[PDB]
Amino acid sequence: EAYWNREQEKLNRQYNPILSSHLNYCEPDLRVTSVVTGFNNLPDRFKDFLLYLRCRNYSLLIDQPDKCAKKPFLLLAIKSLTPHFARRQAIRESWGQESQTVVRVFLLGQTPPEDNHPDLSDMLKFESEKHQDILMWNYRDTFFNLSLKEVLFLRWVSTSCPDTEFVFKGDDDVFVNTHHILNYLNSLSKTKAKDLFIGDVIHNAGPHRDKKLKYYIPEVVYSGLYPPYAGGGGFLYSGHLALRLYHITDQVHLYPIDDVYTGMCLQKLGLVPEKHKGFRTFDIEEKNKNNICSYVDLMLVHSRKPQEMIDIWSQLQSAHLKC
Amino acid sequence: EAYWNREQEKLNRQYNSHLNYCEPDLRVTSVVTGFNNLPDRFKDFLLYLRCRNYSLLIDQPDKCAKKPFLLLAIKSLTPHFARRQAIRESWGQESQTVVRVFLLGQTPPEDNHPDLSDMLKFESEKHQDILMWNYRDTFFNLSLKEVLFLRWVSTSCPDTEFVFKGDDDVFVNTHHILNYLNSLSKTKAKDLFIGDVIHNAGPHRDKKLKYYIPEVVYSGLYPPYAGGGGFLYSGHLALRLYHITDQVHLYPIDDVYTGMCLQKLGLVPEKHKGFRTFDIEEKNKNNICSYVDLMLVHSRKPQEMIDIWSQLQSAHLKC
Ligand SMILES: *[C@@H]1O[C@H](CO)[C@@H](O[C@@H]2O[C@H](CO)[C@@H](O)[C@H](O)[C@H]2NC(C)=O)[C@H](O)[C@H]1NC(C)=O
Ligand SMILES: *[C@@H]1O[C@H](CO)[C@@H](O[C@@H]2O[C@H](CO)[C@@H](O)[C@H](O)[C@H]2NC(C)=O)[C@H](O)[C@H]1NC(C)=O
Ligand SMILES: *[C@@H]1O[C@H](CO)[C@@H](O[C@@H]2O[C@H](CO)[C@@H](O)[C@H](O)[C@H]2NC(C)=O)[C@H](O)[C@H]1NC(C)=O
Ligand SMILES: *[C@@H]1O[C@H](CO)[C@@H](O[C@@H]2O[C@H](CO)[C@@H](O)[C@H](O)[C@H]2NC(C)=O)[C@H](O)[C@H]1NC(C)=O
Ligand SMILES: C[C@H](NC(=O)c1ccc2[nH]c(=O)n([C@H](C)C(C)(C)C)c2c1)c1ccc(Br)cn1
Ligand SMILES: C[C@H](NC(=O)c1ccc2[nH]c(=O)n([C@H](C)C(C)(C)C)c2c1)c1ccc(Br)cn1
Repeated sequence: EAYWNREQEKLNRQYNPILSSHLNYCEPDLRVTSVVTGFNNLPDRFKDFLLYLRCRNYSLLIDQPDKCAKKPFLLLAIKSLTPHFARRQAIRESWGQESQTVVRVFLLGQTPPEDNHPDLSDMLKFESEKHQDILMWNYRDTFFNLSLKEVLFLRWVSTSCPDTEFVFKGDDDVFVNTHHILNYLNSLSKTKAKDLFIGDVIHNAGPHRDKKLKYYIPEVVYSGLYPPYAGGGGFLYSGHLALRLYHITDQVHLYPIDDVYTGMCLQKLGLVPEKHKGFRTFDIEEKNKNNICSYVDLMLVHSRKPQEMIDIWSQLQSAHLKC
Repeated sequence: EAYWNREQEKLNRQYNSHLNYCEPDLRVTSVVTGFNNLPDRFKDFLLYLRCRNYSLLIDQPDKCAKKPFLLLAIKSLTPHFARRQAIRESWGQESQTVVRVFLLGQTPPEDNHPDLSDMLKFESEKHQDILMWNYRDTFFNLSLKEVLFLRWVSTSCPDTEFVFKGDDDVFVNTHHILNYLNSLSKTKAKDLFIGDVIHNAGPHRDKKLKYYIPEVVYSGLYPPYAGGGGFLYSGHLALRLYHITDQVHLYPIDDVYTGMCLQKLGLVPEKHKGFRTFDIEEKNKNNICSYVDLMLVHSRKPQEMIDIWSQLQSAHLKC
């Protein structure tokens, strides 16, 4: 009934013999206009999504292929948009500092002028030259194309960083305690460090049908419920699981919600994402965030301004005293 | 009883070193009842109220060589590269001459801001429209941004017929601006000050509101003042405005401060139809022709500014 479910099951047939072009088809799949009931009255983001669902062979316009010239213990992969210079620089100065080696990339798509974005291209290459932590692909960086950002990143991992022990993918408006990250990565059996995937996992969740919510998905697009999935701003996982994640992506259609898509891929691998206390997608204790020790035990809080990130990191450096 | 009113009436005595006294006025900790429980922005504002002699770190003094018809002065903060660029590309295009300045203070590292200095340098060189002074660009220091701007107008752009000062997140129909500037009797082009004037307004006493002003600090009601992200006025009135700044104590709300200067010159700000401080026809903003007659709309994102300007360019053929 729902278009995505019907297309995914068609994909399931060709990958699963016991049930007996979606990857590089980059002209509009016009059949959607006649097969999706109500196509021309959907929001534009749904139209472009359905029209170009079967295109994912996009290329890197800016790469740092040497970012992993030393087997990293932690790859920091931060989603960002072109104009977010303040968010990126505060991460660079605070928790996203490179260092058990820690390495940092920012994952960007394109904000092109035909879509009326301001031309910030020359300041980005200037930023890319100085800091050399910018990965940009040649696809339109939009809300419903974030599954592309995830698949293209996992491809980059498998091509240019397959060694990294662990990976963190997150937003550029979240504070993460990377010191307490490296400490969690070591209360870690060499067994659990194999299939690691933790975040704020949401279960039994379903698509929102309110036309005016941001995570709205109409019934002509998706039916049923969502798999378990770690949402809310960032998750942590092992590199071994990242390589397996990339190779399964070909067997799952892109979904407009990037975190739901990552859960759909994990479930296809036979995995359940592990919830964790320290993933505070909904901020910290009753507006009492001005004590630094509440940040010493968590892994990330959402959300923080650039100024806030630097100040928290600055105070965290002395928190081994005051606590 | 209110600290600002008492100090201003004291100022309303000398005119019948309140501008360069840049050490912490400790007397406010004794006279302001409840000083040490006020929010930090009030403590800082009251401590340094009599300090306003700040200097330009970045200037474009050759900006006004050619007698400009309209000076576009846009308040901005250091991290707002996208907002400024979209303005450059759209309604803030230079061109009856139009010139552009962005007005910035400092977002220094001591206050935990990211270091964006080298990119602001890179940006200033390539676009030469950044005016930066050496004061902390904070909310309650915005009256400082205005006074320092008028000082720059006096020192470096005294010729310009008219000036527009506004926020970096408003859309401004510049073509329709230059059209109000024609239905202008050469009398009105002298004392012009138009905007979304608000009368009978008063301080908000709610401690959690953003324009909250406690009783210990200000009592009474505000003068008429143009608010809401932009106003338009003549250069002749700009130079008279700067000269009177020396005779009004800075106020934590910049728009209110400009009205207090207006009233002391015996002027009432001229409310105008086209200053859409609270947007347009609830949600039917999807028609370019609602933008043909207005002067500005608050608020719009960088993408929305470029896209409206782009459609406006052919709105003479379609509305
Ligand atoms: C992804 O793969 C498709 C298919 O290989 C590419 O589409 C080609 O586009 C060129 C450009 O005009 C056409 O001449 C070819 O006919 C297309 N390919 C085929 C096999 O028909 C596409 O360019 C690739 N990359 C992207 C970013 O879409
Ligand atoms: C996801 O990104 C792709 C690539 O940037 C978008 O596809 C382009 O869409 C435009 C129309 O907006 C077409 O004219 C181009 O031919 C498409 N390019 C390719 C390579 O397919 C797509 O629209 C984006 N999807 C969403 C939902 O934003
Ligand atoms: C405003 O002007 C006063 C007076 O010129 C400045 O005060 C001087 O500051 C320097 C630098 O710290 C001192 O060495 C002098 O002794 C000060 N003189 C007096 C009379 O106090 C003040 O610094 C200026 N403010 C700003 C922001 O530039
Ligand atoms: C307005 O800007 C001035 C200048 O940046 C601020 O004054 C400084 O405040 C710091 C912190 O208290 C002092 O250490 C400096 O000595 C002050 N400098 C001068 C020249 O006075 C002032 O705090 C700002 N006001 C507000 C309300 O933010
Ligand atoms: C205006 C808003 N845009 C996004 O949400 C968006 C778009 C592209 C992005 N590329 C990317 O990396 N991110 C990350 C999440 C962050 C952390 C960098 C922000 C992106 C977010 C929106 C769009 C549609 C709807 Br409906 C409702 N709101
Ligand atoms: C976080 C927020 N900051 C501001 O509102 C602010 C500060 C300095 C500014 N310098 C300047 O030009 N602007 C223009 C208006 C714009 C158009 C650039 C935004 C400034 C705004 C805030 C909210 C509530 C409280 Br209480 C205190 N602060």
